[PDB]
Amino acid sequence: ISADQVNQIIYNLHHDPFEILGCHLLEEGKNTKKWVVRAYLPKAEAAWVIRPTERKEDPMNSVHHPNFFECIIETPELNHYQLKVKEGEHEKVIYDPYAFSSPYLTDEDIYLFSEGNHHRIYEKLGAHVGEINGVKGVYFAVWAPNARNVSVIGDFNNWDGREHQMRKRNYTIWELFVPEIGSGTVYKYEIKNSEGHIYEKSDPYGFYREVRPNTASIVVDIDNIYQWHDEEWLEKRRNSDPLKQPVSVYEVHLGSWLHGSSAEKMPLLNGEADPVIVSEWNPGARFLSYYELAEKLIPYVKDMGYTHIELLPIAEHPFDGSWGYQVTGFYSPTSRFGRPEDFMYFVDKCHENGIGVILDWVPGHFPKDSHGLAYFDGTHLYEHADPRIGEHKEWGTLVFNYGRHEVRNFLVANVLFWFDKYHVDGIRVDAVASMLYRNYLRKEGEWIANEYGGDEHIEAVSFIREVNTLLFEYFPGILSIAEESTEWEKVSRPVYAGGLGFNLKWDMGWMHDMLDYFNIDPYFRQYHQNNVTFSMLYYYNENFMLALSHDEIVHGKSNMLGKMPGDEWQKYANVRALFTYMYTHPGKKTMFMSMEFGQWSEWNVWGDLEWHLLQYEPHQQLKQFFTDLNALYQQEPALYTHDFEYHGFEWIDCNDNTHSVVSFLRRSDDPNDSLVVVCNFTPQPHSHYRIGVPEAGYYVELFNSDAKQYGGSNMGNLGGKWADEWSFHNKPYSLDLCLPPLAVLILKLDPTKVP
Ligand SMILES: [Mg+2]
Ligand SMILES: [Mg+2]
Ligand SMILES: [Mg+2]
Ligand SMILES: [Mg+2]
Repeated sequence: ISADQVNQIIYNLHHDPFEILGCHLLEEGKNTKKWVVRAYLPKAEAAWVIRPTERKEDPMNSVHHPNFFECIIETPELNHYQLKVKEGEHEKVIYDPYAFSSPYLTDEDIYLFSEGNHHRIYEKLGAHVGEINGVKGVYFAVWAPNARNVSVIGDFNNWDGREHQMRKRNYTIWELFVPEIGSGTVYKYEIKNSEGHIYEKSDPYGFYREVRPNTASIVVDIDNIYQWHDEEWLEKRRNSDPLKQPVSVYEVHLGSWLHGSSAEKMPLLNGEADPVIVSEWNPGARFLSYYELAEKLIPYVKDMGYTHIELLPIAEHPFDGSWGYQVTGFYSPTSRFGRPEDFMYFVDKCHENGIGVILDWVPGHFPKDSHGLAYFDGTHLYEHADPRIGEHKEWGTLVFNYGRHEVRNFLVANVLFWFDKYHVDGIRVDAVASMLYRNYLRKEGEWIANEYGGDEHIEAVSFIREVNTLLFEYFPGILSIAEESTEWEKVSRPVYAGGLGFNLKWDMGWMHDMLDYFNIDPYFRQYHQNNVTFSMLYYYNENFMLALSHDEIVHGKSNMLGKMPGDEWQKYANVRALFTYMYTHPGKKTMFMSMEFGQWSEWNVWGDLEWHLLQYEPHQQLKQFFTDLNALYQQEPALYTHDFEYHGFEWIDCNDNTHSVVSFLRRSDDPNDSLVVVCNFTPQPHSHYRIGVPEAGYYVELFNSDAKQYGGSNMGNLGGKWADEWSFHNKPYSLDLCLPPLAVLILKLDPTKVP
């Protein structure tokens, strides 16, 4: 480029910067093309073009001005890239602001979508504020290849679409530009199918929606509603390996954590709205907004010391009682809690407080509601036509046709969407088996095998692998978590290694072993020592997340306290021993709201949590216990640096089944960070119990779950114990400990102590 052109950009004299900024074809070779990407990056000293899907990164060079950059790249197609931008000591990674010079679908957009590879399709499908022919308005576009006609109906035309009939492009996508409307416009698509039947659909790519049970889509000016402040968070995330960090998740259902009064408006970020009543049977209660949740949940979690919040599905869903697992508005956060910018505020505030956000994401099915994706254009469009693979009859829902390009694209781009537009730090997928198996919950003679005669759902495996490949290329540093309940192999291993590409898997076997164990009367736990120890036998086959989830405290299973045998004191003690063991056992941690304060009743999605319990000392003390335990977890490297390496764990002794005692080491990079963990899973205290340790010296009693401030009996080692030179458990030194009842100790060598 010329200095004249550069200067015109620098000084805002250029008539259209899209002519020179962004990606432009310079020439075509025999088997490749030569492209330039240009960027004007005021205050940046350096920049690079990342091609994450090719695993390439090319420096940009300043050209004529220190803040004007160019990068020449040869490759057959330059569809997917990001800019890395360095300003002083800080780097950010963004999409190119000059990527898309028009709001309408280009030939190239249509080609990539038709192949399944348009990773940013949601910039053009749906409803977008823009300008065509010189006039500002909204561009609508919708995939409905078999429809006879489609019209846009909404507030602007009194729900009569005759003068807003769309135009069909390339036999597949309908479009329309409507002048002089903007964000806030309420609309649907009116479709006529090949039989001539006329019906109404919400926008599959809609960014916002009326409050259930209303279903109109609402236009959002999604890039001009919120100013983020989380660049430093995002930079640390991208440059870190979350597998080597503390990850302690507080699982939350946003509709049911805390409710407000329906006698007042719902406050929003700089605004308000009408209250959303929780149910017709509890009409004095309303949901809190994303904004109020940012003001209340976030400092709560921060104070408790969790590293992450995991949300039950916040995608738009018509029925509260599905908990969010039956989604019909995949591209919009639910309007129960306010607007898209209110949820952006929530995430930005989590990041400001050093808390990550993991979203339960639901690609496995969708319900039949007529506003939603079902039978979209008068054919089986999103769902497979064959009910043997396209319906989950036991659930009454429909299964996406994962092999169909535009359906695959809807979902792949959907996952990306939440990381792009809402800056989230991870996803979790529930019931991954539901996708992986062609015979899932199907009787003999009611499913068919794959092309090789197996039960593997080939198209769904390919889709999962593509999601996880892309996610980690575009957003390194994220968490992709699976619950898979059939022992499918290599769930949490890279795709190149034959895995599904998740980085964590819930240890459901561990969860069952633990809860089943602790439910047993302590005298009988001697017959079930194997529940304590078995999960370490397969542990190194996956990267495990130790999750005690919402699913375990509903449907007659009781809340945690109620699972435990004995009198009130011992129920509390069992809870503290179990969770101390969980936090010291190898693997990342997840627990669900209400577990941290000892709610007695089961989780009820229709009400809120029993916060009044926190007026009473025993619930206060258990909440303090969790607060201290999360703090300890973040402060002790041996609890998180080597979760997934042999080095990080070794049993000291696990044979004393008749006393339900086990002990083990955790380690990290510094030998002086090693920890000695001792568990006593009966109420019998032990005044002298010998445990082998690896070094001489004084072992501080770093944590003790029977401490009085946690509700315990305050038994223990009064600070710590000097090791004896007395061989034990095949170790040269040993501690003569007092073991409190129904409790776990963590001890740590203080190599500087005075003898
Ligand atoms: Mg009409
Ligand atoms: Mg399940
Ligand atoms: Mg058993
Ligand atoms: Mg309540």
